[PDB]
Amino acid sequence: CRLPPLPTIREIIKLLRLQAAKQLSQNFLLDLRLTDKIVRKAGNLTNAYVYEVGPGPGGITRSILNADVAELLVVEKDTRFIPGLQMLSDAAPGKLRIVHGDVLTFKVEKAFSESLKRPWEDDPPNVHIIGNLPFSVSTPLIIKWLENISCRDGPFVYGRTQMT
RNA sequence: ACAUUUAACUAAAACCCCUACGCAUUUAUAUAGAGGAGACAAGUCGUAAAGUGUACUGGAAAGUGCACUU
Ligand SMILES: [Mg+2]
Repeated sequence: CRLPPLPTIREIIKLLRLQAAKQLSQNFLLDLRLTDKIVRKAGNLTNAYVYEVGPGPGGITRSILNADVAELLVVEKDTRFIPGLQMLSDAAPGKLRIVHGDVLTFKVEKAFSESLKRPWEDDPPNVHIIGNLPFSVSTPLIIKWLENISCRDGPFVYGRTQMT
């Protein structure tokens, strides 16, 4: 797959219409080797439904796409990155579903098909979650998803979904 | 534990005890499994008020609390 080039920091600064490098208020992992490492540690994703959060520039997104994922659902809150994610989607037809929304409220139990929903006592249900979010958002999210596991609802309606 | 016999008109003969050491003790090797250090990985890799210590941290790219230094 011929994916478009990864944005540089100058291109990111222009994209946020910020015109400077000091007021980013955000840190980007623009090194594809570390993102490749992270996706490797996420497990074998060949033909796996991956729900990715906090894409931003899209290093994790490109790394996941390079793995033979079946469908990749992406949720982005900043609309300014949606153009880049859209070009990335055009590069990979039918393997990227972008959604503009907030991960603390987005409802994943309806995103993927119902044929995926495996029992709790069987193996994890081929659905993986990967995320590099702001640290101010990852802890409410993990608390919320722990509550979901305790209730066996939300992303864990499919079974014992693994998170990275 | 165990015990002085014969013999002695030259002088000699005889002698023979019974008790472990083991699921004890020392060190070493082999084996399941787990954990460390080394090579700043080399590129046909990518690019352009502050500080120190300590305590909590569940909206932690660091914050707040206390004490310090310039
Ligand atoms: Mg706090």
